[PDB]
Amino acid sequence: REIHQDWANREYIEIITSSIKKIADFLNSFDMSCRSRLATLNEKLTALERRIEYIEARVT
Amino acid sequence: NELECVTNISLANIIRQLSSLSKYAEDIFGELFNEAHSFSFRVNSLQERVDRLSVSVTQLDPKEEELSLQDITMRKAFRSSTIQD
Amino acid sequence: VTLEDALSNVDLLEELPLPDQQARYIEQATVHSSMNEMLEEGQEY
Amino acid sequence: LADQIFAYYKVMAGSLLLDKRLRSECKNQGATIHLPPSNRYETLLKQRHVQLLGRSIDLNRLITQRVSAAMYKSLELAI
Amino acid sequence: VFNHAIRHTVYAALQDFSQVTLREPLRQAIKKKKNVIQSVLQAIRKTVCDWETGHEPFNDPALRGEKDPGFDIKVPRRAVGPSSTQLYMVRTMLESLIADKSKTLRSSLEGPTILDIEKFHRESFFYTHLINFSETLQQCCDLSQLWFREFF
Amino acid sequence: TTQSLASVAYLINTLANNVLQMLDIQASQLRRMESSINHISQTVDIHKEKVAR
Repeated sequence: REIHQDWANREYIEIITSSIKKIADFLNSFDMSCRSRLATLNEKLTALERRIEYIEARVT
Repeated sequence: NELECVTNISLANIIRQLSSLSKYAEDIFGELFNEAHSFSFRVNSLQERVDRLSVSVTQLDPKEEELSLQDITMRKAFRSSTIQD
Repeated sequence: VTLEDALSNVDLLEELPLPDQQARYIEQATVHSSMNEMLEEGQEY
Repeated sequence: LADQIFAYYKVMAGSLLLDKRLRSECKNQGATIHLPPSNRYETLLKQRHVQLLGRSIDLNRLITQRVSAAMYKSLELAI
Repeated sequence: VFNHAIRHTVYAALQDFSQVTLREPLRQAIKKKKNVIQSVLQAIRKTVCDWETGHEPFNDPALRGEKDPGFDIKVPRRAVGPSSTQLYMVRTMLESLIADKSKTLRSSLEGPTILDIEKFHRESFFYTHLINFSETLQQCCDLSQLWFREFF
Repeated sequence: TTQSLASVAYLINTLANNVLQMLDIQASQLRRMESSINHISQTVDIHKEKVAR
């Protein structure tokens, strides 16, 4: 009866929504990790730029 | 009200949510890519400078090196960057 | 073109390495709905 | 935060290298040179994506800038 | 994990109640002249029953009135919660059965029947809140008002 | 709806992979350039010590 099909459809929608929220959570986590390692790379680059400034000032 | 109408409306709603998610994901990825591109520019500039400095350093002459005793202080001192956000 | 493929896509998407991260009742229902709508409008004001 | 972090670590460095026998002697005459209280700054120094109003703030970078300025000031003052 | 667990438990509890627990009072009411209880119990079954074969069992003796010989029915499982409308309808109809004022529908009911109805009605209170776990988690931890100062 | 979900997931996965590889390449470049800069510093120090001697 229509109620049975209704239960089936609601279960379908529930599965799809769960998948969508999994995708969103992955997006958030990936963004956080990328921020962290970008900060690290930037710091490393900054440490290197200052060092080359100092060296080339010492050699001239 | 027939239930199938509600289910179809909900399916359209989840597709709209998918589109919104696509836009938000694009926003995040662009925010990452812009600063990554900036890092790439900085790395290329530093690589050029390092190549120049290496070829310059390989030809330093110690025996010809001469130091001016008289000019020890009238020379301008080296100062490191002091940028503070 | 099936739930299996979409679910597999999501699963494979959720495993990338991410380190460095740390009757008498229908009328009652109708009146109740209208009263709730009035409540939300009142909150807006 | 940067000011007090630098002060804390400078005090710890100064306390580590102080003669131990001198500390003992001073305590034996009621003139104790008190130790610096321990404190928990490690978690703050490791922060790199603090979240505020949609911005991501690298706390480590700013603390480094301030602390490096302070270290330069200390060396200049010594000389 | 909480969403899946909550939906599964809600569906299981609702279906167990509806299909297994409401057989005894319905049999009693069929064996009796009173039909208001029968109409209400039957109405509750149409609302929230998911017959795993699509139709209610036909050779059920409890529906007829005769005592069970037994008659195991396999209750289905799945992670999906009842729509708001039907959960609300079910809760209001249960409240109607166990009501001090209604010549009372609670007078006809036996002891254990009302005791179990009161139970389920009490636990079903938080189903709506828990199905929306994220929104309720947001609400339970709201400390926004510590900043605003319009009154002062 | 099934097609949309699958396609969006696929696209997001590909972007994430590309960004990951890009970051790793940049980190490798910086490690290599750090090594070279350290070598240059060592050479400059050697030269200065020779001049002093």
